[PDB]
Amino acid sequence: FRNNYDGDTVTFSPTGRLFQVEYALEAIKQGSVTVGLRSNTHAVLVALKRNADELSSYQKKIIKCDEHMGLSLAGLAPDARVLSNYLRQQCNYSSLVFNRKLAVERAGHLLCDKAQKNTQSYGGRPYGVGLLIIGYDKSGAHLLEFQPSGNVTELYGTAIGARSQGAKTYLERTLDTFIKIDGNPDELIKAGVEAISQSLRDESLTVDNLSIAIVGKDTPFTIYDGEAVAKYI
Amino acid sequence: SDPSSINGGIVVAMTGKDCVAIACDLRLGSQSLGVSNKFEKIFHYGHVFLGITGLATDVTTLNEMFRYKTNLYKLKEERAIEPETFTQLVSSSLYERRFGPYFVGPVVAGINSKSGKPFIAGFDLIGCIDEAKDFIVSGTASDQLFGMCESLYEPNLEPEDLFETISQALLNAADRDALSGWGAVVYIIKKDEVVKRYLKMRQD
Amino acid sequence: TSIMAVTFKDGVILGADSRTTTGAYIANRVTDKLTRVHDKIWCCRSGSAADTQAIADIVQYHLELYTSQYGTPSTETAASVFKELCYENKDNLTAGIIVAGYDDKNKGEVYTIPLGGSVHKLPYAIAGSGSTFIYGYCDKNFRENMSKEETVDFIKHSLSQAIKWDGSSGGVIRMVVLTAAGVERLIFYPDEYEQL
Amino acid sequence: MTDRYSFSLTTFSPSGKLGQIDYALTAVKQGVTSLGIKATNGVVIATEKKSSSPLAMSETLSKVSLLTPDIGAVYSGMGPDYRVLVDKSRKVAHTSYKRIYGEYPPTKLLVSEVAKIMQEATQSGGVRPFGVSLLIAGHDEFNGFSLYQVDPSGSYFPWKATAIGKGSVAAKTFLEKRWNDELELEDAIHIALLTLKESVEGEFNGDTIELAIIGDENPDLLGYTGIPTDKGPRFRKLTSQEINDRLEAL
Amino acid sequence: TTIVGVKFNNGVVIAADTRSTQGPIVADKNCAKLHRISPKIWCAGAGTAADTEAVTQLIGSNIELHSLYTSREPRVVSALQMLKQHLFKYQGHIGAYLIVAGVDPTGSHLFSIHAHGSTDVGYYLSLGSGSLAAMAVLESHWKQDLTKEEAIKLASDAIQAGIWNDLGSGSNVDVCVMEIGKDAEYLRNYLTPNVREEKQKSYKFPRGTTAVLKESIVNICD
Amino acid sequence: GTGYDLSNSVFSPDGRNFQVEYAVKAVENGTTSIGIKCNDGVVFAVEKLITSKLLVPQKNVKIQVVDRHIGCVYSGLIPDGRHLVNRGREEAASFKKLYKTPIPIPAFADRLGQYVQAHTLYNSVRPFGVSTIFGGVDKNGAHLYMLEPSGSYWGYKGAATGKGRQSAKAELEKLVDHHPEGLSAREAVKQAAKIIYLAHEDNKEKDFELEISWCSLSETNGLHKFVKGDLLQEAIDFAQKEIN
Amino acid sequence: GSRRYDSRTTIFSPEGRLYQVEYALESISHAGTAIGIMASDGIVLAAERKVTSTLLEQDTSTEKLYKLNDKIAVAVAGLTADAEILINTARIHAQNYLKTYNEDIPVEILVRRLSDIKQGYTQHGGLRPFGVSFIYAGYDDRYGYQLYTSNPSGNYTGWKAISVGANTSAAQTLLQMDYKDDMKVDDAIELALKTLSKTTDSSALTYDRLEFATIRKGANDGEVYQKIFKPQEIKDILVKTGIT
Amino acid sequence: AGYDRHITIFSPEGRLYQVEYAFKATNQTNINSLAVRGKDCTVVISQKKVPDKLLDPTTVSYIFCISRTIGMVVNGPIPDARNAALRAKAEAAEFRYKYGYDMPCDVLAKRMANLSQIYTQRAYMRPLGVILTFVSVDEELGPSIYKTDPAGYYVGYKATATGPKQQEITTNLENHFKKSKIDHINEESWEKVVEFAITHMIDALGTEFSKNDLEVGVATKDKFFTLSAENIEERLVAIAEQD
Ligand SMILES: */C1=C\C(=O)NCC[C@H](O)C[C@H](NC(=O)[C@@H](NC(=O)/C=C/C=C/CCCCCCC)[C@@H](C)O)C(=O)N[C@H]1C
Repeated sequence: FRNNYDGDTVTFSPTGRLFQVEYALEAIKQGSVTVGLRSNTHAVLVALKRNADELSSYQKKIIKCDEHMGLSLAGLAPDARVLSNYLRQQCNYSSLVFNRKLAVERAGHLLCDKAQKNTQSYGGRPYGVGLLIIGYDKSGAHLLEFQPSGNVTELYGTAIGARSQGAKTYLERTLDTFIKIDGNPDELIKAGVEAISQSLRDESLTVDNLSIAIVGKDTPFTIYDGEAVAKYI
Repeated sequence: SDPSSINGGIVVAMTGKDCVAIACDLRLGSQSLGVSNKFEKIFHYGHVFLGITGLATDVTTLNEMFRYKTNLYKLKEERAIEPETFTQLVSSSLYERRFGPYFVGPVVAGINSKSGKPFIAGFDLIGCIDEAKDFIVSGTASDQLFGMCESLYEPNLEPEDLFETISQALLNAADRDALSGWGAVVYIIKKDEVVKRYLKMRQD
Repeated sequence: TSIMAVTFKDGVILGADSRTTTGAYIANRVTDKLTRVHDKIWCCRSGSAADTQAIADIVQYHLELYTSQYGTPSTETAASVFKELCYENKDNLTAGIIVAGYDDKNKGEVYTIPLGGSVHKLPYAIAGSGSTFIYGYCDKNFRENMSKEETVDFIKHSLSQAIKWDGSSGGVIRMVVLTAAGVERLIFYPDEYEQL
Repeated sequence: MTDRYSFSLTTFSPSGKLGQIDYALTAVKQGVTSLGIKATNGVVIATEKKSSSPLAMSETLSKVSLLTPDIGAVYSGMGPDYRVLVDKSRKVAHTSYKRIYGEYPPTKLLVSEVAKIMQEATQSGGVRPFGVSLLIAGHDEFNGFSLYQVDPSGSYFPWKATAIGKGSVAAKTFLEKRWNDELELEDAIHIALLTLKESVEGEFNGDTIELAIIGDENPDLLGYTGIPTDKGPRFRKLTSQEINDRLEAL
Repeated sequence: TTIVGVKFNNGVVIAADTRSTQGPIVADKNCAKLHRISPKIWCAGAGTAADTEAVTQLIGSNIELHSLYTSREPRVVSALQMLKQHLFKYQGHIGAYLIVAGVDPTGSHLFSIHAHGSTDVGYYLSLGSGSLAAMAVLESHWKQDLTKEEAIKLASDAIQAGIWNDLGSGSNVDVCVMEIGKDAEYLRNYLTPNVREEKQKSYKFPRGTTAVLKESIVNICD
Repeated sequence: GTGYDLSNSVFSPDGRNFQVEYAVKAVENGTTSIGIKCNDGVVFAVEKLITSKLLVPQKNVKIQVVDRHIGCVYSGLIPDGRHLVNRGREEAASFKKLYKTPIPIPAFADRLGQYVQAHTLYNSVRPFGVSTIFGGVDKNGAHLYMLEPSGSYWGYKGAATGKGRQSAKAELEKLVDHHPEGLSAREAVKQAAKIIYLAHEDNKEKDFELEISWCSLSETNGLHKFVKGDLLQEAIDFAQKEIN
Repeated sequence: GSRRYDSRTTIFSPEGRLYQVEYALESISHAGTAIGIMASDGIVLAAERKVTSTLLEQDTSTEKLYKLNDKIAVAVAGLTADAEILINTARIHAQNYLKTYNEDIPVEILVRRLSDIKQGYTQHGGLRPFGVSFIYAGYDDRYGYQLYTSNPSGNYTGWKAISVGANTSAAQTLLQMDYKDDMKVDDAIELALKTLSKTTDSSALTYDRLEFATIRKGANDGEVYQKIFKPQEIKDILVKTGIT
Repeated sequence: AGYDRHITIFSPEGRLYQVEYAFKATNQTNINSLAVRGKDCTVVISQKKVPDKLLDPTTVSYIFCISRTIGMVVNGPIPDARNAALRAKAEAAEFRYKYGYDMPCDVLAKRMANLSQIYTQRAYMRPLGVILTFVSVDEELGPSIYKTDPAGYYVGYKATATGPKQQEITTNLENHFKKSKIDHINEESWEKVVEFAITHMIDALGTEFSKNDLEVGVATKDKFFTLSAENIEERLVAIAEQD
């Protein structure tokens, strides 16, 4: 069965599935957990940085795309680079040409279409990364979840990566609470760190292991690492 | 400035009784300066002859080109090309460069191996064909050659007479042209033999 | 050249002289500057003969294909294709085109495409070398919704004058009537319009 | 999109055969019979118009085509492949010869051109060979009359007479018997009609047989007069009537 | 050059002079300006000789291939569209001025194409340097419903108007008749009104007059 | 033999294109969406499954507009659907640019049709995993259409596709019979909200959000617009009522 | 994609061999035999016409001996059609060399270019190799008489005597048995005919099944001459060598 | 090796399976069609089966207007039908533009046929699952019927039929002509030829038709048009008042 229909993305299985795309999605589940959640004033990202040895470093999980937008990744780091870099150009094109900040909703549409192209033509390969994009534009704070399939969704919060379901449930539960954390970032960040620690198991989040990103009303998307995330662990 | 008048030289072809003649001068100069007195402008591919006046570099180029073409032609057609066909080849070869032509004035002469008929023809720089039954002229002293031929010439001359006539036309024409002269050669073609003679003329 | 198109109660009428000159020599004295691009969409050609003929032939091709696929094209559309060709190639074209067509819903319509390649929709429009001499006349005699006769007369007079003054015009005056009734060709000779 | 078949679809087998060229030839074998015979003053080529429905009008179709005013062709194999090859052949005779020398190519060379087309269809990327074989007949001033056969492989050879298609084997044998180097054109036409009769099952008349000859110049078929050297086409397809009249003296 | 076109009751006829030139020198005293596009579609051409010849052949070649493909006689409007579209493509750089005519399944036709690509249609036309001389004769004698003989006369005279009065024209008259039902008839050198008078003396030189320096035989056999 | 379902342009021995058929599987498995052609326009409705309370309400919009007078809604692989719309948008712009007149719904249909049909011709491309219902108002009326992954499309009075594809087709046929004289835009909206609620029973497991848009000559000026606020709540109730 | 039907005509076998080349050679092995014998005062080329008939026009035929230049010729073994594509590009290369340098192309130079072309199809392009092997027989003033051989692989080598096509092992042995350096052209001509006569798969060796060519320097001239024998010529020489 | 059944290359028997399987797809619509020649008009009849009630019957058709004078009827799936139609329309327009006269029905056929022959030889191009019937009243040939298939083959006919029950329709007409001895329907008006067409359709298929079970196209001198439900209804009644 599946063996005869997963040799490439230009083939449909008899049940209408695209395995190559599905295997890609797998790369994400194999990736380190990361969480995203927003209120009406701020949008936050919390990521668990993974490392190789104890002599190595903890690979970055969060990338800034512009002063009002950014994303965290789970999966093939090289692909996140390619995609976030493409998102940076699009943010840039909007500024230069229209002197307009690229809306998160639109960034999402752009991503979706770019991903899609790699799932209908011979020779390509789906992207093997998942992205959580936060940003503050003309219509407030936003959170998007990008999957290699091409599906981009707008949520109040979510998590992707290994053991992500733990955090996702916690958020799904805490919803009515955090969605109202307005005018207070430190609180939204805590609800963030808590939700993510709901997907821990192996260890406990440390200072050079945790990574936080925050964007909002009067807050330009900024990243926090090490000592900076101390006051939250 | 005018390409067809940098090097100089002239060519003339005539038809006689079961024979054709073609002659040219031997000058090759650069404006007023004479450089070579051995630059012949007549070539042949099989029994077909081709005279080429104009910008020397193009005169050389076209010769190398028609050698090349007539060669492959013989290899595929398994026979030597005829005057009539060669004319067509020359014409299309030239018009091929219609918008940046070779600055030359080709003259074709020969007897059709199959029909025994004499044949001569002239071309302008872009391939226009002129197939006369009497004579074709070309070169910096073409006006002179025209006056010389239109007078001297008469039909069915014998190989021995045609020689005198074409030599007189060439010589006296060249002597009124500062860019022609410095020697000359004359070819007399019959269905069996071809005689090449060099003429004695002024060297000024 | 003197050309014009006038709309009226029943539709529209196109008129033109028949002179095409190359210098002071009248190359053709019986020219037809009234070209058909569709059943009831025609045009008046001024400017380079080669340029307008080539543009016309292209528009006709496009409208024939437009039809096959989406049915009958509007007069406004035929004007658009003309305008597209004219504007996009403005630097290698010398064509002044008047587009007139008969619609059942819009009745008569006239579009003029001047040298720049811009488009102008009007009740009537004149163009060509001789058109300059009859600007004042036409402005003073045109009236909206005239009858076929009043219009065939407005055009016959206007063009007789243009031909009178402009040496680049002359020959016979040709007309084309476009209405629900169909397509009618008209011709008037010197002997007639000269003494008006 | 974009033809991603940039590799050969015809390759070598361990035995040393070229499958597709072989299979292609198989298709030629299956096709209707067609033959050719060279006389001393002409050549003739013929085949059978195997109508594919009594509702179809076999006149609206030519198995015997004109390549140049002095060269005709006929085949055996796949009709559509022949059709496009005839167009290509007529074009190449112009683009690669008449437009350069101002004269139509000589049989062998035009034949050589066609062969090249087929050969490439044997090695170029993403294509199958041509499923037909051609019997090309013509005449040129320096070579006289000739008859060549071109195979899907791209090979070709000259023949005094030959046949291809269904009953080729039988037909060939019959021809080897009747042919000689003293035949007049009419004789060959007769022999042709005879040879053809064997391969024909059903009806055999001017409406089921298609035959053409490369004989003398038909000035009457020129269309204009006033140019001595232009004498008219040598290629002439016979009419339904012309055929029957001979079928009686068969 | 002087070329003309005249339609008559059952066909069309085209004529031309036979003089070719470069500046004021006569290049060819008898060249052919009448071109065959197809058996019954002939084109007369003025302008740059090599261009009318070349453009004539090209379209001629394509019309033949087209004819063969469609299994239909060539149409004059086909030659007219292929010609004009070619000339227009070249912005006028191909100096061809042509009067194309002939008969086909749809009747008899007469057109003219200018180097820039515009085309005209009519019962009589002329192009070339003799253009005006000819047109003067046509505007003076053309009448509706001419017979094949009247048309040839008219055409022939119009060409003569050019030979005599135009310095760019001369020598002979070439005619081509295309009648609706018959084969087109090409009449090369229909008129030869300029035969040179016999020369006053023979210039045959006495052998040995020319001084030679060297001599030898040439090898042609490979 | 077999394996006639591994390459996208291959004909099976019975003349089918399995890859295309499999594409349809992707469709049938998607959310249900419908189109109702009223007397002077068309209405589009779609089912939006609430996979969780985390999805922001009224956000992830499905229905798309082409130009200003065309509406599109599809079932199946969403990304594939946007890709199709994006092509329609350029397809429309190209048409308007040269002909000035906004593209006729019929012409637009074939533009989409030829495009989709083209993805079933080569094995280097995959067929579209979506069936699309689209339409609008033009020079002569309103038109409703549905395009299949095979490239096939026809004009409809009513149309549906997706999971609840059969409940809907049943309901739509009822409307046709009980309105031989036509349905108004106002009515088509409510009648649409109901059909979605009913077709949602083949997915009754997950909760859902409704989405409707209409293009009516008298209601929207021949322009495409989403039904929001009040008129929407009203149709929501009209359905909630007849669902019980 | 298309990768499915790709034969990969350009890869190595685990034994470091090129399948296609190998197989193409296998093809050549069934081709008419061709021999090239190089004497002190000339070179001889002879080949056996594969498949003949009473009806085959032999005077107009040529399926193995082709003239490339005035001083170079080749005998072919393999696909005639393939051979021609290569034969023509060689004739051109010959002419270009002349046009550029104003000197006749050295035999080896022409051979190397032709062999490089073959080598190409062996390393890139996904195309099949040319099913052809050549025996080049030419003369130049830098090496005099030369005999070369090239095959599908793109390799070429020089020989005193050599054969290609069918029954090469048998032909080579017979040649290797009676070839002597001080040989003369007519000697070579005989050795040639005799060798074929013993390898022929046919009953007898008749003229109608042969092609013959010699590159000699007729003393009464001083220039090398190519002579491709006519049917009546092969027939004569056949009787003389004592094969009647 | 067994892929000689997936792309268009030869099988050992010298056959092209993909071409054959394409032919198979033509009968997919389960619709028959037929064309006959009048004295100076050409008529094409085709079944029309609009089963769904949600469909807008007016939009269903396998008859196309290629040009002012050429009509084409397609036997096969609609997406391939429309692809073929568009290509034909373009080829039509372009031919006019380049040669200055309307493309003749036979020529357009030959052009589409050659186009198909290509998909037969090129591996990346699949054939089209459709048979094309072109009709018109050529200014030189008169009433014409030319049909092309996925094989790249085409020819002209006195009349022809296509579809699942093609053979029944064929033998029917075959007999009619064996009888009449002439190659057309000796009728002046087209309505009578349309009626003849519909009649023999009924006789061969052994079925009665309503005004929504057919689709008719007519080609006359300088125009090809299709009939409306009513135009047919009126034509149907006429044959009724004869039986
Ligand atoms: C008709 C005569 C006529 O109509 N008008 C008179 C002038 C006419 O042009 C003369 C013409 N003469 C020739 O054609 C001659 N050859 C040439 O003129 C060649 C010109 C070449 C130009 C090449 C430079 C190209 C630069 C391109 C840059 C992009 C003679 C030798 O044939 C003539 O006689 N016309 C007759 C038919």
